[PDB]
Amino acid sequence: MKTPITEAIAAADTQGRFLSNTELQAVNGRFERAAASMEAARALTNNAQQLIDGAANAVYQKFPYTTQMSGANYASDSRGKSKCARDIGYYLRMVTYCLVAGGTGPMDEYLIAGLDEINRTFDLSPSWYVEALKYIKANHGLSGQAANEANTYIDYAINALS
Amino acid sequence: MKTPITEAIAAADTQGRFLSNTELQAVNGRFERAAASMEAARALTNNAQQLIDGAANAVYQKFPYTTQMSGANYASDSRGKSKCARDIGYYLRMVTYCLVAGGTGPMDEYLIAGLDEINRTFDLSPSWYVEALKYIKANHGLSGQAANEANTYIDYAINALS
Amino acid sequence: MKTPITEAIAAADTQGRFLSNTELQAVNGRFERAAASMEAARALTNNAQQLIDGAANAVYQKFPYTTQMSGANYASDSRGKSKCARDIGYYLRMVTYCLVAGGTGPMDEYLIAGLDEINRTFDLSPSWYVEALKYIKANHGLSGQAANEANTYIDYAINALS
Amino acid sequence: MLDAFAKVVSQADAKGEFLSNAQFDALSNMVKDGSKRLDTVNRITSNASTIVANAARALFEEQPQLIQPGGNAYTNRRMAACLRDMEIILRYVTYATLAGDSSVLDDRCLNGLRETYQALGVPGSSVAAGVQKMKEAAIAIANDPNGITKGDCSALMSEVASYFDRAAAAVG
Amino acid sequence: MLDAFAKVVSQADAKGEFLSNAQFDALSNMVKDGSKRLDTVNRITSNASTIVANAARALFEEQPQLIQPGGNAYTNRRMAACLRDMEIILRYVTYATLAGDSSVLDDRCLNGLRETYQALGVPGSSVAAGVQKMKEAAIAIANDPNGITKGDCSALMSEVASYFDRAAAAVG
Amino acid sequence: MLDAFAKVVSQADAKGEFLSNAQFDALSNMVKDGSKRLDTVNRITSNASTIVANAARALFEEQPQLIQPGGNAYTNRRMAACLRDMEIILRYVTYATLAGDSSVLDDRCLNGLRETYQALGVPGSSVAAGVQKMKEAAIAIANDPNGITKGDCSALMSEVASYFDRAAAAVG
Ligand SMILES: *[C@H](C)[C@H]1/C(=C/c2[nH]c(/C=C3N=C(/C=C4\NC(=O)C(CC)=C4C)C(C)=C\3CCC(=O)O)c(CCC(=O)O)c2C)NC(=O)[C@@H]1C
Ligand SMILES: *[C@H](C)[C@H]1/C(=C/c2[nH]c(/C=C3N=C(/C=C4\NC(=O)C(CC)=C4C)C(C)=C\3CCC(=O)O)c(CCC(=O)O)c2C)NC(=O)[C@@H]1C
Ligand SMILES: *[C@H](C)[C@H]1/C(=C/c2[nH]c(/C=C3N=C(/C=C4\NC(=O)C(CC)=C4C)C(C)=C\3CCC(=O)O)c(CCC(=O)O)c2C)NC(=O)[C@@H]1C
Ligand SMILES: *[C@H](C)[C@H]1/C(=C/c2[nH]c(/C=C3N=C(/C=C4\NC(=O)C(CC)=C4C)C(C)=C\3CCC(=O)O)c(CCC(=O)O)c2C)NC(=O)[C@@H]1C
Ligand SMILES: *[C@H](C)[C@H]1/C(=C/c2[nH]c(/C=C3N=C(/C=C4\NC(=O)C(CC)=C4C)C(C)=C\3CCC(=O)O)c(CCC(=O)O)c2C)NC(=O)[C@@H]1C
Ligand SMILES: *[C@H](C)[C@H]1/C(=C/c2[nH]c(/C=C3N=C(/C=C4\NC(=O)C(CC)=C4C)C(C)=C\3CCC(=O)O)c(CCC(=O)O)c2C)NC(=O)[C@@H]1C
Ligand SMILES: *[C@H](C)[C@H]1/C(=C/c2[nH]c(/C=C3N=C(/C=C4\NC(=O)C(CC)=C4C)C(C)=C\3CCC(=O)O)c(CCC(=O)O)c2C)NC(=O)[C@@H]1C
Ligand SMILES: *[C@H](C)[C@H]1/C(=C/c2[nH]c(/C=C3N=C(/C=C4\NC(=O)C(CC)=C4C)C(C)=C\3CCC(=O)O)c(CCC(=O)O)c2C)NC(=O)[C@@H]1C
Ligand SMILES: *[C@H](C)[C@H]1/C(=C/c2[nH]c(/C=C3N=C(/C=C4\NC(=O)C(CC)=C4C)C(C)=C\3CCC(=O)O)c(CCC(=O)O)c2C)NC(=O)[C@@H]1C
Repeated sequence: MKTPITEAIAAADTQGRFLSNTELQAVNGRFERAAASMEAARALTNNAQQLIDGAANAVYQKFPYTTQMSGANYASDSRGKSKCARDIGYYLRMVTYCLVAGGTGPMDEYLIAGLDEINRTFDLSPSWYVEALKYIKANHGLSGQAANEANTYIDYAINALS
Repeated sequence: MKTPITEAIAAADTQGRFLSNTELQAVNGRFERAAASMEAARALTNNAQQLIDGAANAVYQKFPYTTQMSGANYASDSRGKSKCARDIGYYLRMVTYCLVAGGTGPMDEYLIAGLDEINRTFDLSPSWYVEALKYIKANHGLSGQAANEANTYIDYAINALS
Repeated sequence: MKTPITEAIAAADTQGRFLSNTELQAVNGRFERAAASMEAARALTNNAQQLIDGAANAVYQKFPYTTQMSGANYASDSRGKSKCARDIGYYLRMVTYCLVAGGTGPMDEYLIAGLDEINRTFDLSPSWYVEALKYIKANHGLSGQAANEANTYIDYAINALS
Repeated sequence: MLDAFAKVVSQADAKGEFLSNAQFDALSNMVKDGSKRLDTVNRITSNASTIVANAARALFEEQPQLIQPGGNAYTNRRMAACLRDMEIILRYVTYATLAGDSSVLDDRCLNGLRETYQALGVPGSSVAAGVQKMKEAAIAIANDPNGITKGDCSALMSEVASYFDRAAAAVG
Repeated sequence: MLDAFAKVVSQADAKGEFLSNAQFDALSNMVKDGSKRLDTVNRITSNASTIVANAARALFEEQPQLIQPGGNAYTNRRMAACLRDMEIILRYVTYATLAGDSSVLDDRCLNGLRETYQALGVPGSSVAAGVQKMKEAAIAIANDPNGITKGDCSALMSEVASYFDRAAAAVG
Repeated sequence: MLDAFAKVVSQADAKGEFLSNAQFDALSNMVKDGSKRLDTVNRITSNASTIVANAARALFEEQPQLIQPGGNAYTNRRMAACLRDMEIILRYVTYATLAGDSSVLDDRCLNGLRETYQALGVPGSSVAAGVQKMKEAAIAIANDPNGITKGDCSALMSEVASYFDRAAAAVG
């Protein structure tokens, strides 16, 4: 994936040169930031379940028709609610991963590429996931730079869906 | 090979997409026309031998030198007159083919690609074949739109040779 | 390799055509001078040892530091002396080759491609080889046109080195 | 690529022959049902999303391991690819259907594909199962009595099925 | 690509050597026939249209099946490709002839050709029959005594033969 | 390509899992030696010219056939290319060093190198000897206690050795 290290390497390798000091500087920037990144990733991981369930519910409350309307795309039955819970986990797992790589690479490769195509084809509204993300953000219970890291990736997802 | 169908398909495939109503219309145009196309093809096929014979004599009248002059490229001897009749039959077969296919594709693939280089290398006057083609046009006996279908393809050969 | 003949061929091959008068004219221009060209090469070849030894000294005289400073790139010792003579003989061989062949291709291919990168990497001074070349120029003792030939190639080395 | 007309022309030209009476009739036969064939393409065509989604959706119920984390349809990039392959095969079947000849479906789609799906890890068994579902759905839609001049299209619907089977076999 | 000069240069360089007395003789000796060499290329070249035409005409007579419908030189495309190929081989023959070395023949024309004809279905032996007819016409024109200071060109004509045969051998 | 972080992420995502305790530990440990890792890269990089040139000069002393006429490093184009190969390999060793994973060294430099060498007549074994000499030099420079906070880099020097050994092994 695009991680800050593989991007330094790709940039030196494109120009066929040894790593710049510019690049070494950058990778150390990622070493500094790494501490606020692992803090968030560990916490999101340990509260995964309550966060997924929490965000599901918030979406069912915001968009009540998703539990009431007929359709393979909706969460009116047990099959759809469980597709939805899974999809929300996915988003959370991807944020985890961004924090650990120190970039959007994982989310970009595993989820975002093809995202607009999938949502049109299976007729899922981006706005459901926006809401799940806003819930995760408002309820991770982190502060300082750990918060900043997590919210930057989550907002990234949210920009992806807008 | 270029038929109106293979064109609509290549059109659609180049934009990596399903056939349009534009294309399905086009193809219906070939279907509507087919009646007048097949008709002429039948008659040309039936009268092939008299048309060919007639065509070669049209050519010898217009170009008497072609029966008198020495050289492997003229029809002064049995061998040349047979090359000439063979060739004339090829042109007519190609008209046939065109009618059947719904466009020039067969004449284009089998006869026109390479035509200019053949006629130069072997010192065959394009004029000669134009006369033969004019005789066919004047002597096929078709009328209405069958005539028209035949004439379009004959005139298509004539233009290639001018 | 660029000889005037392979260049003639390449030109004509690149335009997909037979060789022209322009090109046969040329090649004759080469075939006539092959005369001088070949005797120059014989003269340089017969006196190669005395020209290499003489030239290496010329260089050691104009740049005495090169026999005194230590370091791999100098001729302070026996190894370095031997590299330097070797290199000078490479230059003389190449002029031999160019003469035989009717142009620079041998020299261009076997010596000039990469030359600058080698002199930087191994920290050899182009100046030194210019002196050796000028000594060969001045002490082949050819006159007139057998000289004119030999000298254009020496001067082509000097220009490569500038 | 060849349509039915061009195929007859191409073999006639290899023998030096004008078209025989039979050949003229055989060909005359195709233009007859041509209106039928146009309904089939148009109908398959204007329901192609449906047919692609509902065959994939059903594929993934029968083969859960495809959409499991690690499975070959997991990630939206692979999932869009998988949907894409399905749209494509549908596409080339509709082309073959307009042509009356599987030439285009063999040249531009099928020749090479099995080798590609192996080099890639694409489970080829499942694409085949995929195409089976498309085929039923598209024939059913094509061959639906409602909203059309009624008549018999079973030559076509058998022609269409052979193209599907043929995709299934090329990867299966 | 090597002319005869460059070829000797190239094989001395791999040996680290100034040219031996021999080598200087060989090359000077070749340069004798310089002017004749140029006559040979000039004559062959400036008859190339005829040489190609007569040889192909003569070939299609001896091997009718080539121009029968379904045969390989039938259709004007194929006939033009077939004439092109013979023009091309004759072209490389003149090239190698100017050069005193078959490298350019082998590198740019011949290396990989048999495999292309076998891929396409081009009767390679037919091609060689063609090349052989080109050969005799070419040399006859080359060695012809009219219009030129007389002398011995028998060496050249065997060299030119060798290049033609070399090309026949690469396909036949 | 992967770095050490992305490698963990990708095998987590194939299995569907959030990262584990064990896994966060490991990845947190790569951030411990980050500063040292940067020194290694910087020190090898800041001495690339020297390492390459000295290694190559040593290679040609042990194996003089490379530097005789006809030899593979003879003529300036080949010596340049030889030096360039030494540099590329080093370059790729420094990338894998910064990444914490051999993936880029294998994928973009080593995959199919041996095959290219065999086809070209580059003595693979001679390159592996060159690589061997760049290893000793690069590690000496990287692990020299002057001009740096004293500390243990034995793990990192072991890794860096491993990247060279891979390169030697893939050509030699
Ligand atoms: C939740 C907020 C709402 C909801 C969810 C829902 N989703 C699906 C089906 C799919 N969701 C995905 C998502 C992904 N696939 C991936 O691989 C990734 C990245 C790793 C993502 C984000 C996809 C591709 C599908 C379709 C394929 C599949 O079944 O997995 C459904 C079922 C849709 C159907 O037509 O079968 C549902 C219900 N729906 C709601 O109403 C909730 C509010
Ligand atoms: C007839 C109008 C005049 C004429 C005929 C003549 N033609 C040739 C030889 C050739 N004719 C063709 C034509 C075709 N070959 C193809 O494949 C096609 C399309 C399918 C065509 C139209 C070709 C290629 C040749 C040369 C090769 C061959 O022999 O088949 C000749 C003999 C030429 C020769 O030099 O041998 C002649 C005499 N000449 C007249 O005087 C008529 C008025
Ligand atoms: C002599 C004028 C001065 C001198 C020479 C010197 N040269 C080297 C080393 C090299 N010389 C070459 C040159 C070439 N290699 C080729 O293949 C060609 C074209 C055919 C040329 C012209 C090269 C490549 C090298 C380096 C590789 C090798 O050893 O062959 C040295 C030794 C340098 C070293 O670092 O070992 C020396 C000393 N030096 C002087 O001081 C003389 C005045
Ligand atoms: C869906 C039912 C199944 C599935 C499919 C799948 N395919 C790929 C990869 C490719 N698909 C093709 C095939 C074609 N490309 C064309 O242009 C044509 C002819 C017009 C066809 C038929 C190709 C070439 C590729 C590779 C390039 C690409 O990805 O675009 C993938 C992705 C694999 C990956 O690693 O990215 C997938 C997922 N997957 C399943 O599991 C289903 C059974
Ligand atoms: C076959 C699967 C089913 C079926 C077909 C059927 N269609 C017709 C007649 C027509 N179909 C069309 C449609 C088109 N013509 C076009 O030009 C285009 C594209 C622009 C299309 C899609 C038309 C115009 C007709 C003619 C007029 C009419 O309203 O019928 C028939 C009648 C026979 C014939 O071939 O003409 C039939 C049988 N009917 C079924 O019940 C099958 C299940
Ligand atoms: C003529 C005596 C015979 C004949 C020839 C024939 N050749 C082709 C096709 C090709 N021949 C070549 C050869 C070359 N192209 C080059 O660029 C070079 C080197 C400069 C050569 C020597 C190639 C590559 C092709 C394929 C590409 C092309 O067609 O231009 C054909 C055509 C095959 C077809 O199916 O179209 C033919 C007919 N065939 C005979 O019957 C004669 C004995
Ligand atoms: C050999 C197959 C036949 C032959 C050749 C021959 N030619 C000459 C002499 C000359 N030929 C040329 C030719 C050229 N020089 C050029 O610059 C070019 C391209 C522009 C050509 C075509 C020239 C200029 C001469 C010299 C003057 C003259 O008219 O003679 C000879 C004479 C001996 C020699 O080697 O020079 C010969 C033998 N003559 C035959 O009898 C063969 C059939
Ligand atoms: C030096 C110690 C030895 C040596 C090397 C040598 N290599 C080549 C040519 C090539 N080597 C490569 C390698 C790479 N190219 C890349 O881009 C990469 C990764 C990005 C690698 C690893 C390639 C591709 C070539 C061939 C193409 C080219 O030259 O660029 C040569 C030149 C061979 C020639 O015939 O000119 C040489 C000399 N030679 C020795 O003797 C040493 C043992
Ligand atoms: C290991 C091979 C050798 C060694 C290294 C070592 N270095 C440090 C400390 C630091 N190294 C750096 C270097 C950088 N940080 C950057 O951002 C950049 C790119 C511009 C570089 C090159 C820094 C900033 C430090 C910290 C400050 C300092 O000067 O110490 C250590 C200390 C441990 C740590 O994790 O920091 C060590 C051990 N020591 C040896 O003896 C080996 C030979």
